[PDB]
Amino acid sequence: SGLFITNEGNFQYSNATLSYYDPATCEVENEVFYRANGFKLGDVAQSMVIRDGIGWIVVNNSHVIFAIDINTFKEVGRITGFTSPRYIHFLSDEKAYVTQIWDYRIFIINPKTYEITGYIECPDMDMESGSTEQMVQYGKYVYVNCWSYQNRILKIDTETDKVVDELTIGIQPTSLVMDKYNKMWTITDGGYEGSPYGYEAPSLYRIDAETFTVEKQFKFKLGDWPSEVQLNGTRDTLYWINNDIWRMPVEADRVPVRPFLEFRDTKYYGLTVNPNNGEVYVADAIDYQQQGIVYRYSPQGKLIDEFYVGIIPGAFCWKL
Ligand code: NA
Ligand code: NA
Ligand code: NA
Ligand code: NA
Ligand code: NA
Ligand code: NA
Ligand code: NA
Ligand code: NA
Ligand code: NA
Repeated sequence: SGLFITNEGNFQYSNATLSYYDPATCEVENEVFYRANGFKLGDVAQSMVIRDGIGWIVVNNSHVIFAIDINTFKEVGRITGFTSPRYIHFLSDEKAYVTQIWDYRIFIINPKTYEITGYIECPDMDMESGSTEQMVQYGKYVYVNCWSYQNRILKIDTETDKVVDELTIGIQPTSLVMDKYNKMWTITDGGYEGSPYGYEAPSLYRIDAETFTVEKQFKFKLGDWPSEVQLNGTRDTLYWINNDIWRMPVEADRVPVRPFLEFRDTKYYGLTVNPNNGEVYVADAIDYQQQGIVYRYSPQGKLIDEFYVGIIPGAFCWKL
């Protein structure tokens, strides 16, 4: 088994990289895409998904998704022409969605043929400030958060590839997961000081998937800049970043008083939970300039291992 770490590098400097970690040996290999291919990913490696032996790496500011063999790391294909891609969600072997920033459309692709095959137009959205981000599936529907300069979750009918509903919440929901009770969780970042769109106290929401209604809202503090909801494998413990790493049972009616991992005046930036053994990996960007570090914790918050990765490690992908 193994773990991929994407490193965004510094936006507009083309220093994104890919790392691979073997939890059995506690060994990391850095710059593995370069090592295998003899050229680099580009600018802002954002996310990665594995399906059927192929890893799909989204390079947000290089207009491309690379497909690699998960064992040799060699490029086996790519899809180009994306405005500014974010996340990939597969509906079948021949259809996936690829969300975008700076676009009002979600690209449809055929992963088998490496082609763009359609577009989904989002309502009340333009290229100048458009954003679609993470996706969860609920039956024939996909829910998607709209992050940058947006304040919505959209609901897409995957039969017709159409947006069929929307829910307005606090500004800039960052991320989206679905728990075992078919409740979605999203956490907003609250914008930023001087934003043209807004700056506010951010919130964590629990949203019923069936009825698309907010059930819980936990509001934090003005100045907080949270992100990155994540679930354990059984989808009953939620983790997120808000300075510290926090977690709580998805049945909770109150937020925790003690964090999983205390803030240490660095930059916790990426987060995953091993879906089989519950170990928690925290990617620390440190100061957004130096080489980042990943910290690996037991389910009880004891440090098992830590290892240097690339610059601004932001996402993980499990190879199971
Ligand atoms: Na980069
Ligand atoms: Na979009
Ligand atoms: Na935007
Ligand atoms: Na986006
Ligand atoms: Na907000
Ligand atoms: Na904020
Ligand atoms: Na800025
Ligand atoms: Na997530
Ligand atoms: Na990320």
